[PDB]
Amino acid sequence: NMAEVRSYCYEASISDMASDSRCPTQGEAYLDKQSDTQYVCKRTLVDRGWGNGCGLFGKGSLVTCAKFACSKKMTGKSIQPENLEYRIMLSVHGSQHSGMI
Amino acid sequence: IRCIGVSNRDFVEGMSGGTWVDVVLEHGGCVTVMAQDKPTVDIELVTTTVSNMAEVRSYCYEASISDMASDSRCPTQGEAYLDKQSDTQYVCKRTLVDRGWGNGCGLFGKGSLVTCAKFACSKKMTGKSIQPENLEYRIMLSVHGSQHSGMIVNDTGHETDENRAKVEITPNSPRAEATLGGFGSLGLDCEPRTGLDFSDLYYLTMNNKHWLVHKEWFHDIPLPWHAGADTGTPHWNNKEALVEFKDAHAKRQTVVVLGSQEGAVHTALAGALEAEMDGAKGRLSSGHLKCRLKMDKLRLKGVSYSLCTAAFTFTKIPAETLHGTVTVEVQYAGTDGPCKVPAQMAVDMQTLTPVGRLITANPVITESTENSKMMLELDPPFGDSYIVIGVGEKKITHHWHRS
Amino acid sequence: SVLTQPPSLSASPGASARLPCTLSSDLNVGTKNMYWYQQKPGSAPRLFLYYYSDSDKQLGPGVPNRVSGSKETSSNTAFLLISGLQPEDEADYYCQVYDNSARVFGGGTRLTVLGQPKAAPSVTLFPPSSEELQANKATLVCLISDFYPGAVEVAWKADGSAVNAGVETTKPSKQSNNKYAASSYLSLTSDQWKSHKSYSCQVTHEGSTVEKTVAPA
Amino acid sequence: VQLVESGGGLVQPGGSLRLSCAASGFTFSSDGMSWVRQAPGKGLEWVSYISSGGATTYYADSVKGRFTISRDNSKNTLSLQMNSLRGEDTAVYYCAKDITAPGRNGLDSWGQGVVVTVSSASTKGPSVFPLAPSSRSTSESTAALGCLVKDYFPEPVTVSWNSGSLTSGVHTFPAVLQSSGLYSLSSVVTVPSSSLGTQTYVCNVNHKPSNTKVDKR
Repeated sequence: NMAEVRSYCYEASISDMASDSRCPTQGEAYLDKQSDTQYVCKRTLVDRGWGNGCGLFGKGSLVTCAKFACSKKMTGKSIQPENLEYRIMLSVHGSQHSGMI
Repeated sequence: IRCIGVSNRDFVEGMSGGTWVDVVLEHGGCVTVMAQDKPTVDIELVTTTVSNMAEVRSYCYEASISDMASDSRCPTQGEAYLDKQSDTQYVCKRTLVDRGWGNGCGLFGKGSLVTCAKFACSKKMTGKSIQPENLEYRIMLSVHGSQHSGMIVNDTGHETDENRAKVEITPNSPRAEATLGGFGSLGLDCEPRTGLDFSDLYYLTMNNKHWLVHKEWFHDIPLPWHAGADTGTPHWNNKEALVEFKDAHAKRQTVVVLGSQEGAVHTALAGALEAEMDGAKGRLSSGHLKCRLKMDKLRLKGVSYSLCTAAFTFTKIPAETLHGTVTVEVQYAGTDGPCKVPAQMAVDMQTLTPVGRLITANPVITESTENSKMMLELDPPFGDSYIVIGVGEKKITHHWHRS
Repeated sequence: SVLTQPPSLSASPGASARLPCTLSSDLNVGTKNMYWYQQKPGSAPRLFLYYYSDSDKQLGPGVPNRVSGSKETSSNTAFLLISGLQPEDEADYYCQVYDNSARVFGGGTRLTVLGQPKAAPSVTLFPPSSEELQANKATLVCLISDFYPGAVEVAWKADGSAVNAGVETTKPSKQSNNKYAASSYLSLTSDQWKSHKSYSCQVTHEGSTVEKTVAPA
Repeated sequence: VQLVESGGGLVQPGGSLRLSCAASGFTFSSDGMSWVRQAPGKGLEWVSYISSGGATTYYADSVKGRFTISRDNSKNTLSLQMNSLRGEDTAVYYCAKDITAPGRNGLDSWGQGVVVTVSSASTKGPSVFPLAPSSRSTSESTAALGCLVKDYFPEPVTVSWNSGSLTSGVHTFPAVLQSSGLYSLSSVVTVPSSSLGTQTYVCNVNHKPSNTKVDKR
């Protein structure tokens, strides 16, 4: 009676890695795919200053994303209770010879 | 002029009179050395590379099977046999299966069954030696005084720039000395004993990544292995670690690979210090470089300049760093250049005496005409101060807060 | 953040149209969602194409298959592509990007499907008369007519050095014989008008400049 | 999908207008909305955005502190409050769905827009100045003369020449809209150069909204 319940991915592929960075006091970093369902992202605060081509010495906002693709997946499905099926075999002696084993 | 803005900064002051300074060099942190008469160099360890590592042992973490075959024998007819059961490339297993008139044999008992399969590795890891005597540290040096903002990230043309220097240190050559053009020369003698921890620590390469691994744990990795480097179809040992024989009927037994152990080892290496390479040079990320440097022949550049005459103007307000030190950048509206930049401390009235030390000693400009920019850095005293730049008229004064 | 498009482009039916949109180095074209909007005269803009890549796209409602998009990272440029051009595709087209609460539109490309072979602009330039010079004003009018695709740049000059004051030019306007016309105006004073020996109107159309001059004499 | 704007008209500098848009054909309360303006003859520029629930609003730097965007999800109406209006704000204002999708945004549907005119005058007559030839132009006697119609408020202006007698070679051009809120216009005739000393040129300007008639020599 097998109804699929939930599937897990155990091997994946990554593609289209990109990052967007912001100087301090210029707000939050932004990528157009950061709100995409198929993309995985992470925001962080990096050190920025004159070495990085920025006017002030402070914590800059950095977001990076990439597209996630599942390569191989496993599936957990439902066992409907009260929906089993046993199979039994019965064999009778006397007339039979062991070719019937 | 590097290191300005680095979180792990060390403002160690040098002993006045003769160049006798010791510094601990961390891999994520740079150190500003400041001398009584000198340029106040910035120095940083950028790369520590291990060279010419020899392969110790290789492990297979995902494999493939081919030529699966089985041979069976009835009870009391001896041992089963396949021609490839003694082959170095095949994995095998002998068992005792139940046999009887249902399986086409005369007696009821345990029959011999053997099953073999050719082993082939698909992806392999490799652990290599280190040998402390074969290290290579790379050190960058840049001096203060006359370097603009654009010289905070720049490494091209430093052989000609007197201000930057590149130095390489080896165990066979602990002493080194950098050429600094018109600034003279700076010597450097340096040796740790923690390149890695004392006669241990193989170098492990797998899955296009390179990590660092202890000896005993690497020796007891329960995966197929062969000792030396690569040779045509190397002979694997303990191949049963990645193949398993199951559910032996009479005359046939199934065999399967376990699957990739990438995630298994990656979770197992969680916790140690590791670092990457490209290419054929093992770049590590760890410090503890105990150095001792002499700036005896490290001469100056600008004692003979005159004071500024024109006006200054802030392009960036004084900004405090993590360590209480402050950087300031100004414009210079004069053709008086080249000349010395008048910088002074807190006191600012009739007959006043500067309190606090300047890190960018002897600030000068090299550009004459007309509106040049220049960077300088000050460590104001425990207290509070006014930064006064300029002289007499058209001075620039700013109050500060060493909070 | 600046989006740069050419002011005008033209082609014949059956063509593969190619409309660029340069992204300033502020952003990077490869990571941008591209929204193209089509606006025909007398109507509102309509969403023409959404494009992130060949695998992430959507044509506007009622927009044929011939419309496509692309990018090139080397020049930081986005492209709108129209295979097999048709007269109905003649319109104004604007690229657009989102950037952290900012919606940035390009200058807009005016695409012209040719149906009336290329025609050069006909210009005539006027000086100030006597009635207006009395009461101290002096305005020169430059009038341009009968030119194919409706995009001309006008440049004003006086004694050789480009003028940058008192200039207002009408937008191109479709005239009787399905061609375009416009007019540029140079407003000066009476002494400003006499100060220079000669003024000149320079109308440029498809890399070819026509030049008319006037003298106070 | 239907986006119908209203609430526009003529306002004077420092005044205020309040635009309204009724939406239908889709679940209005589930989509973000935006206003977009387009000045006469120029491109598009975003004005303001509001989210589906109304918690987040964004404004262009040229509009910040002066405009306010509102929603009534029960009535399916989008509002744009404009205060302290200046002459820059004269444009057509478009209401548009500013959607949010998985990894996708855009102005999917637009209204046809409403006209907003900011100007200080309400009725003003023009000042007419002639455009004498004063240059020969040597194109087989193509002397060209005209008249400038400067700074008038209500757009309708009709120009004749010599009381309708002169019709060949007449070219009256569409008017301009300057940032001051007024219109300017000119009309020109091509005339044989041999008749400049025989034929008197007279231009007949009619501006009914101010009930003014000018005949300029």
